Amino acid sequence: GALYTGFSILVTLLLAGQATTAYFLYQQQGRLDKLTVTSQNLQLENLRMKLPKPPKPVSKMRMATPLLMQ
Amino acid sequence: GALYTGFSILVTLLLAGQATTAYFLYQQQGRLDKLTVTSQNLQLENLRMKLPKPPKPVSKMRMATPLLMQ
Amino acid sequence: GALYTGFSILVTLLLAGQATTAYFLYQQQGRLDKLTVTSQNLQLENLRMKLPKPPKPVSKMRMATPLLMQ
Amino acid sequence: SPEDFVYQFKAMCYFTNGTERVRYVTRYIYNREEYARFDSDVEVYRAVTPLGPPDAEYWNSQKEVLERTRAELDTVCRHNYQLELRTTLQRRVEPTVTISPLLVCSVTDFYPAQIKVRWFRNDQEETTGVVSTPLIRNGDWTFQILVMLEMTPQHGDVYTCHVEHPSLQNPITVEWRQSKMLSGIGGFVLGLIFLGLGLIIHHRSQK
Amino acid sequence: SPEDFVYQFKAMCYFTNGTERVRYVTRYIYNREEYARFDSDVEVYRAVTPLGPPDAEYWNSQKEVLERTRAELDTVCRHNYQLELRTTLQRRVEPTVTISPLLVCSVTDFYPAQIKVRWFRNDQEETTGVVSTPLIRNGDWTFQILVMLEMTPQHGDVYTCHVEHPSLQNPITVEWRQSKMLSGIGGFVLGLIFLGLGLIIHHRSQK
Amino acid sequence: SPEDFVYQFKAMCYFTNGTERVRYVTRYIYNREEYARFDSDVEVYRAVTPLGPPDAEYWNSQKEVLERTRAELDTVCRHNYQLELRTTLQRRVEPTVTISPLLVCSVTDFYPAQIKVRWFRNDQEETTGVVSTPLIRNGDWTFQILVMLEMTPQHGDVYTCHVEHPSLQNPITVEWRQSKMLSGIGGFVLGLIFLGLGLIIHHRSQK
Amino acid sequence: DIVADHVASYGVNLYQSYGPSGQYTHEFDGDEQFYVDLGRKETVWCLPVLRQFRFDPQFALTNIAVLKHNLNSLIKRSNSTAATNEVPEVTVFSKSPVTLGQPNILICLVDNIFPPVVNITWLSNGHSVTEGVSETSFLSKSDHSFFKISYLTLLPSAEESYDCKVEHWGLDKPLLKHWEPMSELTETVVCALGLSVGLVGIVVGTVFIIRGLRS
Amino acid sequence: DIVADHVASYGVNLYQSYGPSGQYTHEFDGDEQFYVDLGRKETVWCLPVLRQFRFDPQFALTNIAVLKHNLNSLIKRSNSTAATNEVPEVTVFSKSPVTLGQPNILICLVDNIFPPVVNITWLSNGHSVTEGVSETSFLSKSDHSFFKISYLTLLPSAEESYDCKVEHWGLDKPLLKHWEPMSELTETVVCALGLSVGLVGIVVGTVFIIRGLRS
Amino acid sequence: DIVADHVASYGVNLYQSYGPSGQYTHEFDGDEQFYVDLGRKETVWCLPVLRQFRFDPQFALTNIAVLKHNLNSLIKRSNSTAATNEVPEVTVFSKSPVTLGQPNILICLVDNIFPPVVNITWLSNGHSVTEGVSETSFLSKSDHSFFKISYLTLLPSAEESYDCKVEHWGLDKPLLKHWEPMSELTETVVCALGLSVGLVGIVVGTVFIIRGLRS
Repeated sequence: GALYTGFSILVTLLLAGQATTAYFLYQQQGRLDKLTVTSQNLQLENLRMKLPKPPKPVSKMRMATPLLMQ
Repeated sequence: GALYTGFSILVTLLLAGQATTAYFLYQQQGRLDKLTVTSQNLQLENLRMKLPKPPKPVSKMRMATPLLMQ
Repeated sequence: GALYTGFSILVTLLLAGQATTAYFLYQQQGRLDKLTVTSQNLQLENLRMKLPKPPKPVSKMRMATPLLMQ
Repeated sequence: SPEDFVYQFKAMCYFTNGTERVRYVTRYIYNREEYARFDSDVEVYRAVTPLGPPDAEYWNSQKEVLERTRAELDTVCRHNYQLELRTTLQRRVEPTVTISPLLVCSVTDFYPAQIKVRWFRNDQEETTGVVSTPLIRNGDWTFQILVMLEMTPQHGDVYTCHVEHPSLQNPITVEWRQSKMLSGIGGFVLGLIFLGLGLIIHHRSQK
Repeated sequence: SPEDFVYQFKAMCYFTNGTERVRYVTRYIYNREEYARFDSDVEVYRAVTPLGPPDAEYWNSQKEVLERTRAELDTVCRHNYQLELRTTLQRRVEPTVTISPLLVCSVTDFYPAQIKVRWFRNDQEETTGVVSTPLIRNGDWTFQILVMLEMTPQHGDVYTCHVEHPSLQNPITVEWRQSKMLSGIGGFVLGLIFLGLGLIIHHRSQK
Repeated sequence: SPEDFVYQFKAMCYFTNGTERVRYVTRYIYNREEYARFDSDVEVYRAVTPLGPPDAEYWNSQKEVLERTRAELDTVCRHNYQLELRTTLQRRVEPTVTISPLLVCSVTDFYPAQIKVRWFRNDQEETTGVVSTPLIRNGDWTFQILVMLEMTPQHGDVYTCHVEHPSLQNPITVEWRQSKMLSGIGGFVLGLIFLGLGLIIHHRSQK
Repeated sequence: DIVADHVASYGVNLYQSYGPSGQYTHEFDGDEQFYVDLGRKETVWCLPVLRQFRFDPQFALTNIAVLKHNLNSLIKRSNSTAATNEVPEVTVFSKSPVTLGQPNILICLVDNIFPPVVNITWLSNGHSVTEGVSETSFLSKSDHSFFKISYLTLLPSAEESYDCKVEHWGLDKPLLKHWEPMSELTETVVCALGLSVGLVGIVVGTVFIIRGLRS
Repeated sequence: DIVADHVASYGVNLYQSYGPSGQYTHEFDGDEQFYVDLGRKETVWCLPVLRQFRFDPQFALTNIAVLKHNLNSLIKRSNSTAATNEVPEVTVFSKSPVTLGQPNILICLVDNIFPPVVNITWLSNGHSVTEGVSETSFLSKSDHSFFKISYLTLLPSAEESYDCKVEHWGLDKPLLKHWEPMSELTETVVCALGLSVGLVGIVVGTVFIIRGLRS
Repeated sequence: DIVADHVASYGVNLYQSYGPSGQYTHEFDGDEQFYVDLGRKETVWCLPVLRQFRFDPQFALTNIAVLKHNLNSLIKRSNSTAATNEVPEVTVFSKSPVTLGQPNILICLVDNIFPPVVNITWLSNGHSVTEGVSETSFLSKSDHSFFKISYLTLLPSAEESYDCKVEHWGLDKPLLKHWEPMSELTETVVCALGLSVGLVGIVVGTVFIIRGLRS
């Protein structure tokens, strides 16, 4: 009876395929976790684009002036 | 014949594993749908960052002036 | 013996289910690849939002003036 | 603690109803002590503290200046209020409501400050215990308010937070309600044994 | 409908070829009625409507002013056109082409307005029926154009939209072409029965 | 190659230690040839090239101007340096370290330029071969530095790049270390055959 | 008429008695290069590559002051002939092909405007929209009329519709121009290939035994 | 006291001898409309819908110059009565409900400030934060005190905590106000439904044979 | 030479007869603090933390007017000695380690520039790039030469390459500096563990029966 021999190969191939689905499913969760961080870091930038900062007192820089060649 | 007994456990464990893959696959689709909305809301902001608005006529605010103490 | 008949249907349904998981898993990878490009194009905009450009020499535009009706 | 002297001046307009009634007060404060003030309902400078008569009579003596300040009720308060109608009084922001565990109903990011918040227990206004945090001014032309109420949990019981705001044409209501896994576990296992038994019965009946 | 009076003035430069030929016309319009105009090919103010002679002779009388306006052909048109070469005439934006179901070929976001669009039916220029929407000026220095053509669907037949633009060194061509599931269903099921039969034949031959 | 004449002027302040010692030099350059200079340690204009005496004596003759430039040591160098303490000298950016295959340790985006980078071979400072690319000034107030070292690969051997910077209270260290699939393949297949054999032995013992 | 390769209008000055209000724009090949906000005395460039140049806003104010004096001298000679109000033509179209989700800009083109007095607003299910709305200046024509464009940066939704409300003296009532933007078959198709590919793999596994059975 | 629907303060002028420093703000219903940076002579509007108006910064400088002269005449008459330093009240709360990951703005409200001299800084695990920090102007009260608000645009993290450091003359030492923001059960729940749904599908497959067995 | 902890150049003034053109920059420890656009009379700060200060642009214009007068007096005394053109040194490197996909900024450093006249452009497969390109001012050296830096905000692609085109009088022809940025093994490795872990689970299931068989 080789019918049970046939079923044996199918189950092993079926479980081998399930390993591939698990590996790629775990692989994609790395992208989503990385994409989530980038998306929310970009949201933070937007939030700061609409908020100014209270200015500090104005102090002028100083310079030097050259002279004239007679 | 305990060979068929062994195959029985493997199939049940195999289908139990497939439930876990389906649950996590459905779980990730929630993130992608949420990430898609955030990505396209951020794209909308960019679009508006490059478009000004036609100004309205200028009307000046009014103020009050204190007095001097003699 | 109909016990083996029952197991036959379960395996076929089990492999049919695995095809659905593979199809949706491949489907989601299209979204992630598309979302990755949009996320990194948005990151590029941010990068350019903080970099000015060295100005060119200033050349004035010219205009025409109407006349008075006496 | 270095010594410090603070002088502040405030020109305050009060708008009762529409432009029907307006009050105009200018306050001269010296270190949290207002000493000289103008009242539109008096139209004459007055003195609040003993540091006032030196400045109250002198400012009121100059008729040209006194008439100038009295006219500010129209050129300052009523001039600016027209612009307030188009931009600031026209500003309206829809509130957002979230419910989290007591049970706090957070209403955030709304303007203006007029709001009414109610708690419901299955179409019954739960007024037994409700503690309301006063209006919170975020500073960015927004407002907050927190309402919490004690709960007696029940199976199938729901709680809804009811809000209303001038910016909303229709009130906003938000509701709140392993157990699912456990419930399905008993049903499926019982169904799993339910079908298995029929195989023997069909086998026995056929045999 | 309140009464309204509109006065507009236009200083228009026309550039034929390069700076080889230039025309300069200044138009005085009173409620969509141009009455006085300057023509560089005449160099003399003229009158278009009966409201012109009062202003045509007076402006032409002042020789100092008349010479000033005649010199604007060089100090306005030719001065500005030099700056136009570096920035505006140098602007070029690559078009984008999409095909959707007739069959519309949308060419969007391109500048300048020179463009040629062709429809192909398997390397045959389908000129039987083609309806072109005129150039659309989006307002943001961009342009659009829509081309549609009727189709007679065929198995394996493809349609390509061919475009060309001054901004492009090489023309851009975009093509357009459950059925896959049904086709695989018949092949696999037939193959499924194809292998199953051989088991009995191998069993019968061995037996 | 059109002829071109370049004149440049530089007012340079040198700050040794804190404000303890300051030098002030103003340099007059004519086509990469400095001819007249001021030195705060001399307080007198000098001549560097033969094009100097015409300008050295004349500038030094005017006592009003000469005193003005000598006072710039305090009104320019010491005035600006106070503002430098709050903003520029206070700027500090934490470095980033990455290791890639020799073996290059890239330290990028840090300020100021003071930094020390070390390579380790299992808690042993590998000083045998180390080639350091000099400090690279990106231009955006940032800096780079690349350190590479030759390797003799070993099983289980690790390499760590050690950095330290004034902006960091604690030094930053970054380490570097199909094989996993092959290792698991042998273990699982051997375990797969390990369990299979016991079935026959249990079958034989029972029989 | 005049035929030329490129047309530039470096003197488009506008003034009217209704406000009183005016406008200053420069046009090259039918597009607006910049405009000078008369009230704020500022030059706003409409093209990024054109910000490198300089135009004095006070230059524009001098020109429009001349038009004001010219208009008063013309009202008397014309015996106060008021402007004949026209009927605007309103067209609404999308800047890019409408794909649900991708950002897009709506374009409402009001044509044949005279006098240059119009209110262009956007409606979303009956409520005014004041977010992402921008307009262009009154752009000139050859018949001495004007056309204006209003933009609405929107995110397309299959459940949301928009209208362009155009108010003008030449319309009896305000004009509204409207704009509006498989699962079962896909499920059946997906299942059809699923069972087919399932049987295809099953056959080969059974075939492998059958071929190996003879040996 | 005065009771009214809306209260506007169009003349809030401040000046003190410590700097010397001053401030100019306009308030409507307790919110700041704009402020005039005295040093830079610029008008910074605090509300986007209010940028369409114009206020001359030089107007503010004239008013504060009067307050300076007024103050010197009052110090003599008051015989140099220095300001009595007060004890600030510091409250820290989140602008929106705290969800880990979503952007949020911290709010530190310093109340009962007098004189208007205070240092509000943010601390993250003992180190100063100088990114995303913004503050409002000294906003007036009815007892002639002030309140100030500092914002900290933060990304909430369960491992990160923040403090609001408020330095004032009325505090003996600097004041700090603190702010701080299932897997096993879920794994057991997921496995419980997994084996249950696994057995449920197994039963029907076995039941289908059993029902078909009789026929 | 002078050795010091920090070096600041608060008077870097430039002028040349070719344009005529000039430049004003302030440098501290070799980095540019700001520059004054002479044509637009504006002070552009190169560091965000330095925008809080004020420098009058008219101050820079006064200094460069002196250099122009000084230069004319020096050309006569030098008997018109033209500048000796030098050979620039061009180096191209990435600001951050090159990871495909992440944003990065290219850096092209042109060194030993004299006179300060150079055209730095970017090429992508032979076509000029005018998007995301920025340059720094001519930064001074100790031998009285200059160096300039051009940035190209790019998204790295394995199929795309870039060049830095540097045109200067001292080069016979324009100089170009170039810059250019496992599946089978992974597939075999993934399959190898797949069948191994598949057999590992199969053995335990068979082992469980075998162990239970004896009892």
